Amino acid sequence: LRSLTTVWAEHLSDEVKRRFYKNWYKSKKKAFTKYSAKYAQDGAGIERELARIKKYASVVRVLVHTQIRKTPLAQKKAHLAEIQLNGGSISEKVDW
Amino acid sequence: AHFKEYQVIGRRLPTESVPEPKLFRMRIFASNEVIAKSRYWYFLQKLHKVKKASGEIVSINQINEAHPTKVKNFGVWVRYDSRSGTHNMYKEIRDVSRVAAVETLYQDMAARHRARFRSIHILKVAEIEKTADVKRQYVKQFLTKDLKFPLPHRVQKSTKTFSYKRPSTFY
Amino acid sequence: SHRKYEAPRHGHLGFLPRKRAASIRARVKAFPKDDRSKPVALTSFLGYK
Amino acid sequence: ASLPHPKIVKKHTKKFKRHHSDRYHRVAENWRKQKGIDSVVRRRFRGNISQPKIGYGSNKKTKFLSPSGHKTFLVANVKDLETLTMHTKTYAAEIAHNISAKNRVVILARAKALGIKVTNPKGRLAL
Amino acid sequence: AESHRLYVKGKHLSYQRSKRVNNPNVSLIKIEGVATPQDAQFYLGKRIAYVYRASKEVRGSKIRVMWGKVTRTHGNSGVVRATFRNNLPAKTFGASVRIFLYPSNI
Amino acid sequence: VEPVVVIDGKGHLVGRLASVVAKQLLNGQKIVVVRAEELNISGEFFRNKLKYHDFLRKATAFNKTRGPFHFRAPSRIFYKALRGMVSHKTARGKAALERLKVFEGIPPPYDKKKRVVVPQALRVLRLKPGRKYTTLGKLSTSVGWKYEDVVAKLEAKRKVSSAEYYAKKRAFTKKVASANATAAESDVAKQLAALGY
Amino acid sequence: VAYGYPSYSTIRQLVYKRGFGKINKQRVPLSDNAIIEANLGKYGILSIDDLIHEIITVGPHFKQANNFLWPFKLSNPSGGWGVPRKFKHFIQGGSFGNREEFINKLVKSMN
RNA sequence: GAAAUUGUUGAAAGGGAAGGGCAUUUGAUCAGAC
RNA sequence: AGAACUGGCGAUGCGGGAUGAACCGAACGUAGAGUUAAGGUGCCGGAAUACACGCUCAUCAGACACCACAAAAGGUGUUAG
RNA sequence: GCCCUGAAAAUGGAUGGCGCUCAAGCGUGUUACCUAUACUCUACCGUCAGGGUUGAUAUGAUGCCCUGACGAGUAGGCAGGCGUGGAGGUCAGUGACGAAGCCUAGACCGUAAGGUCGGGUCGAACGGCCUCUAGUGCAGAUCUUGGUGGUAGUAGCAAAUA
RNA sequence: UUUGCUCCACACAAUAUAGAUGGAUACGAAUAAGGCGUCCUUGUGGCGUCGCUGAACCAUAGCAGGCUAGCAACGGUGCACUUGGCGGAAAGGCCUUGGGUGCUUGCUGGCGAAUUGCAAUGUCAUUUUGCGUGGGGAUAAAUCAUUUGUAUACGACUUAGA
Repeated sequence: LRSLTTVWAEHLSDEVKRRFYKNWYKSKKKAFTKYSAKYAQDGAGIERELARIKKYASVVRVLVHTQIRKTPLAQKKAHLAEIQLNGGSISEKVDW
Repeated sequence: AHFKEYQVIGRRLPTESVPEPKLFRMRIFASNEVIAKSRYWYFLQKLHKVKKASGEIVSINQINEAHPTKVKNFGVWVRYDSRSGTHNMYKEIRDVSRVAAVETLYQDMAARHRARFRSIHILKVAEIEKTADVKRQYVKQFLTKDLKFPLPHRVQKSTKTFSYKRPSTFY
Repeated sequence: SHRKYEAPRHGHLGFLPRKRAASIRARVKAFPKDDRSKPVALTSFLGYK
Repeated sequence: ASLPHPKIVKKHTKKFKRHHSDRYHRVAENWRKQKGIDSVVRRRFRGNISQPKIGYGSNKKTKFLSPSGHKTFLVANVKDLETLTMHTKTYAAEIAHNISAKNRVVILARAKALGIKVTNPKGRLAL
Repeated sequence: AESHRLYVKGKHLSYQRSKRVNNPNVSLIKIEGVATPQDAQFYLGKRIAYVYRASKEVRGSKIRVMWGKVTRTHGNSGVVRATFRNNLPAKTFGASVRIFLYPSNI
Repeated sequence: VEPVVVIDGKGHLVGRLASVVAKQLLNGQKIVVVRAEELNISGEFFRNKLKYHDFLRKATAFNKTRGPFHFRAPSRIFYKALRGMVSHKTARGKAALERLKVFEGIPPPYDKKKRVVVPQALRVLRLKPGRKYTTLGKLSTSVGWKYEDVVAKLEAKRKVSSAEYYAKKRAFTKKVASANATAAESDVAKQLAALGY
Repeated sequence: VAYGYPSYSTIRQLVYKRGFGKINKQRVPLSDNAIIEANLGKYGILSIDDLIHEIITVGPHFKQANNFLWPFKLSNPSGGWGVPRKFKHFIQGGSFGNREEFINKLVKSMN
């Protein structure tokens, strides 16, 4: 199996984008800033890569990050992982 | 090698007491002249009180058979040595000439009983003049009326190493 | 010469090597098999001991 | 401008070096034949160095001839140089290493007067 | 036209050799379209060139040539022997060489 | 006479193909082998499965990682045979193996390029009829290959699009063949036929 | 050894190409009739063709004539030895022994 | 004011030694001859 | 372990037997050309995936003297007597 | 006859390997082809042998030349040469305008022992040739004396209260 | 950080070549059977033909391929644009609409070539990198140090800090 493509959400919180940094205190924080411009269009950009996962990609997984701020842990840096969807009709896996 | 049939005639050396010896003759299948003379001395010493030094060869004449085109069926008797004993045998070879029949026999013995040239005696080679006088099945098979058969699964030999279409074995 | 007495070996050879993990979060190397008849659902979750 | 000579063949151009001169420092590269009982060099096992022998002896018509075709004769003064006067096409003079700077000028000027080739007309030149 | 080739394609196989000893003085050449010693007899004595490039200009070019010729056949399958003025490097086993048509007997 | 030769490996003997290909690389020819999963080995499937298991028990006793590697892919099984017919430990031998690519199925661009066969390694010409043979795809699966189903799926798709290409090709070559027949029996064609064309 | 009965063509070619006379314990190419003349003229032998005559027809002076002829240095046969293994008898598929006329073919390939 | 041994600069090679032989490519350098 | 005759190794490389003091071929100045020995010719590896007649399928096949092993006894396996 | 049963040993593994099944296996036959320091021819080197040539000029008659054959080698024998310290003779030899020594992937000669040259450094002696003489040539002797490495910035520098 | 980075066009250099010298020219399946053409009642159908090698097919004439004229057809090809699809196994390529432009050896003419001297690869390919222009595009992190202990011999790991 090989990851054909990844489609991300328009808005990412701070605690999740801290995962992509070694020094968060030194940053313009520059995280998915040019990716957010992929949204703000009516139907142009995101739907193609979503349809790419529809036409191909017999396996669909979902990227989730923990709400580590709710726990008493002093980390502040969330944990990101893929959880595979095991529903049906991979097209509606992408829709879900 | 490829065999030739020679007749070899030899005799004991003449002497004052007994001149005009008996001039024994024997037919030999051999590759060349020197072997034909040798095999004559080999076999003659097995019958008579004679050897190469105590006798002479008078003549050698290669025998090539009358009809190199007519297909025969030969009955052949031999005497050969196995790893454990000496055994007699009788077979047929169906082919075009007498020498090619012997050339088949030597390969045939070498293939079935691992009998090399040294351990084989060819007793006599005769034509089976009458059909239905054949007693072995592998040569009796080809004597049927209007014999015909195909050659399925023909394999062409390619000159180039690469062929641009899958070969077909129709024939 | 053989061991005078038998004993099972110490430890399991399928958990080799006893090296440090590559990360603090262990990776899921197998997800449950999929039958495309049930509704869409996650198969795992993340929590803290 | 030497006397005509055939094509000069050497039959061997590598310098024969003693075994393991490449291996140990204390072993010089001056040739020494191996006298050891086990030696693979002495027994001529394949893949090893060759040893000097009379088969590599040069042709006598070309022996001692430099590529220019003259035989080297060492001269230390003018008197030595003049003994080659009738032998310019076979001998080229070569000034000895210890001849002083002012003496080499005298020999070189004399050599060109007599048409005698000099093999090293470059030593001890003030320029 | 598209084609300007006046030489027959060929490959440098190896040196003359036993299984443990080789002779770098003789090179083995395969000629395309030649499969018998009978056919290979036509190219005996032809001039063989090995053309290669280099980063240094020497006398007005960056292409150097190792000239040779075909001496005799080798084996039953149309391979021929060749000798060059300088022995071929042996880094060029499987490299391509040009078998020219001169000298000609046609 | 060819820059790159792509071989249809289906119906070939693995050892004779390995020998023919090994010579090609040592002579400077670039080779690509596709559809390794359909290669054949002479001998009943049980015989070839035991041979791999006897091969599978040879490993370095004190560290299995530095031991012999038992590659399970059909492409890798063919590669092992070819590596033994080449001096892979020298610089020239390493250069030869760079001129080789072995594939499972027919992947991209080689999917739109001509495939050849090597008749002296072909099974229908080499083996006597009735002799039992093994298929590398089946043998590889029994010893640990994981992608028999993946390759079969991708070849079902590939052959469908390939048949679509050929159906159009036959229609066009009929149209050209009709034109040549009409253009035949012309004075230009008569002179061509006189010269053998 | 391999030996047989040689014909005129074989012997004539040998002396013409590889015939040397023992001249004062020195191996001398014949290359002239006077060389044979000054050395075998006692017995009536005056030429290279006469010397071949005393060989093929074994004459009263064959012993001296043959002795004068230096032993012939031949090369290997041009077409090969004809057999895979030499050191069996000619009757046994090998090379050594009496090959009664086949020595002519063998020597000519050597000559 | 040698060698072993060492530093610096320059050049080159290096997938479990290195060193050697035959042959040549390449790079550097060079004598002769005109 | 001990002798007889001869040939060898010791004292000797070279081609071949993968590998080896003793086997086979052949004994050696430095080179060039040609031809061979013993051994070989799918690929490693120079050289015919030559030609011809047969035999063998082995759920431990077989694959070249010295030499690097296998016996008695058995088999409607298959072939020829 | 081939094949199979008989047929059990210890690290993983050996028709040399890959691999080979109307073979690339076994028996057999016929051709082609490959290649040894072997065989034929040629060149060149040396050794041995047999010969020619004092004739005037030109000096090596132990010289020049012609012909043929031959060439492995431990221990060992013999012969011809290279190098070192010193001595007799000679080059009316080299040299403070740079002797000797030392360094030099620069050149030349010799099969080699070695010899010669160029460049740098240096500062006071040294060679060619004919002979004489010996405390005359080193890779080793757990050789002798001196010197220097890897080990290696390593073992370590922790008993006796701070 | 004194004008840095990336992409596009040519401008010149350097660099290197496991080795262009017309085209890697696309069903699948069987081989004791198939490919193609045609017909019908669409089949495991009937009829006809083909193989017996790619020795094929295509391309292929012109200063290493020049400069001009006409004729016949409205085709062939290259090039930069443009319309619409298809292809995710490593898709990175395949097909297609329209217009423009160059050539066309489909046929018939005119001019040029010399001297590289009798051969000398007689230089026409693509790899990477650099320096220049002019035209767009965008304005980060990591490590050390401090810090935590879900870690720890030291490295390493995991946290935090405008």
